[PDB]
Amino acid sequence: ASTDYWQNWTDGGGIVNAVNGSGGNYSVNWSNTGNFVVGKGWTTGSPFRTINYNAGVWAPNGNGYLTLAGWTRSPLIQYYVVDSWGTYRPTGTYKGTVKSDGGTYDIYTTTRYNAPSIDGDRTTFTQYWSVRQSKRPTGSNATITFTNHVNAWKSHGMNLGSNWAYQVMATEGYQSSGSSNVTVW
Ligand SMILES: O[C@@H]1[C@@H](O)[C@H](O[C@@H]2CO[C@@H](O[C@@H]3CO[C@@H](O)[C@H](O)[C@H]3O)[C@H](O)[C@H]2O)OC[C@H]1O
Ligand SMILES: O[C@@H]1[C@@H](O)[C@H](O[C@@H]2CO[C@@H](O[C@@H]3CO[C@@H](O)[C@H](O)[C@H]3O)[C@H](O)[C@H]2O)OC[C@H]1O
Ligand SMILES: [Zn+2]
Repeated sequence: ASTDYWQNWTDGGGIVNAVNGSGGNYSVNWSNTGNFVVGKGWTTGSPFRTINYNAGVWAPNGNGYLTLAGWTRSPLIQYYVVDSWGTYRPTGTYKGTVKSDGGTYDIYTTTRYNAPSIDGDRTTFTQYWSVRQSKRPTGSNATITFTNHVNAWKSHGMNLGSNWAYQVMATEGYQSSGSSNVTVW
């Protein structure tokens, strides 16, 4: 299935100029921001989906992630598969590693308290991460075989919720400027 979801959230800090391009294409140009998440993908995430993308521009200046990003409810979990980043490589409680799509990823968990989620301004949730041990080259067609992540996570006690929300290939930033241009299919 083609992408059917456009994610465009900013906490309102700085400038986040997001363009919803044709098909699965988007771009972001941002300046001195708070937190934001922009991307294209699917209204309902699947654990069996292979996400394809091509990041024609990946130019964070400061903290930004180029990442699969999604949520589940029941329970409320946010998840990431981080392929590249800027000045900050996100880490947490180390769980193990997983190999997928030509890369090796570290597996981490973190928890957020009284923080914004898909359920409100001030909620508590767990975050599951696969973070690539080195930045993935950008500019060619790339794949995230998400089932590999889901399976590794499960084997390390990290179960996703039963009610799947959005699933996008995102540009996320915090306290940064930058430019990205990504197509997703
Ligand atoms: O940032 C932009 C890039 O994302 C863009 O890359 C192209 C993205 O689409 C790719 O085409 C897909 C190939 O596989 C098929 O199954 C899909 O249906 C196609 O959408 C194409 O190969 C990439 O070149 O290039 C322009 C950049 O600005
Ligand atoms: O459409 C917008 C919604 O998607 C938005 O919902 C969520 C708001 O909180 C965001 O959560 C943060 C994501 O980035 C992480 O680093 C932080 O730890 C999270 O707090 C979430 O991604 C959004 O989907 O609400 C506003 C709507 O306009
Ligand atoms: Zn393992």
